Amino acid sequence: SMEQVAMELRLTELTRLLRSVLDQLQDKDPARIFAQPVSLKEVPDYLDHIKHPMDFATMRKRLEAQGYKNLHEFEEDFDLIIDNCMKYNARDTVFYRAAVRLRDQGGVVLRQARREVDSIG
Repeated sequence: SMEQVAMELRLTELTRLLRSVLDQLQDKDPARIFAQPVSLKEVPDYLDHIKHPMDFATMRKRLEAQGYKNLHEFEEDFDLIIDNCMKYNARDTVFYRAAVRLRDQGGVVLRQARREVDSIG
């Protein structure tokens, strides 16, 4: 059907839009603190503290697998990155502060992304 292709044209172009967005958010973490998942061999109790671990490499796999069916899904993952860190790592750590800054710098990007999603459809 021509109808299913048109939704596939739409998901494809979304994934292209979100690929730009992700690249912008990852530019706001120049330390690459949120680049890969938190190793379990290096932090063995981590999963006792955090229930849904999340990172930029993991969000990228799901993207190229056209796994994000809206911006809300995409936002929830990014917030986990931030929120899981700000639970695990205390106030006076480079890790905590790295998510606080990312969150603040990411909200500019994610504001204009919401306007492009709606406008384009």
